[PDB]
Amino acid sequence: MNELVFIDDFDNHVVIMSEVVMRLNSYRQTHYTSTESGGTLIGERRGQHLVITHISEPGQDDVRNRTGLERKGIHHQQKVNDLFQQSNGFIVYLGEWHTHPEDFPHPSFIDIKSWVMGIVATEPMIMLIVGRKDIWIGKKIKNDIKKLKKKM
Amino acid sequence: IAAAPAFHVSPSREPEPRKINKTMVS
Ligand SMILES: [Zn+2]
Repeated sequence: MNELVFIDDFDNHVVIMSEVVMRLNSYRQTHYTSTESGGTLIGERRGQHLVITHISEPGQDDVRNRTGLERKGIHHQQKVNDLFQQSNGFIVYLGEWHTHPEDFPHPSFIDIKSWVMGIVATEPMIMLIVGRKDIWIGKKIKNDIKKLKKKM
Repeated sequence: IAAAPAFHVSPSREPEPRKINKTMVS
């Protein structure tokens, strides 16, 4: 439940702080009745490194099903809006996260297609999938996506 | 320590809040 650190091929770090990990793992689809959860990844750009400081959480505003999710709530943008204000422009939107009803997850064709069409990544972005036992995390640059590696 | 290299670079500021895409399906 501490921090998680992921690295790319250039050793650019992607840091998920401990409070974010606990929030993410609280939406693990541990039961067969559990529906999909998700939101935005919000954090800090420090050179080529990224630090995930906050996330937006699911609300009843969102369409949540067992193997599908529609992040529609207006509160997601407000979290990005307010964190930008409180941080004087240092805590910014960085990507998207959602859950998968599987132990060790990987993105599907719908996940990849929606990411290339959804997140604009003129600057680096992060995608995250919360599995029942572990996390899949990837980095987006324009239209290209690549899985990160867990730092030894 | 594992995350220390990221915190050794000063953060970047952005001009305005980002406009997240409406309806993110997955
Ligand atoms: Zn999915």
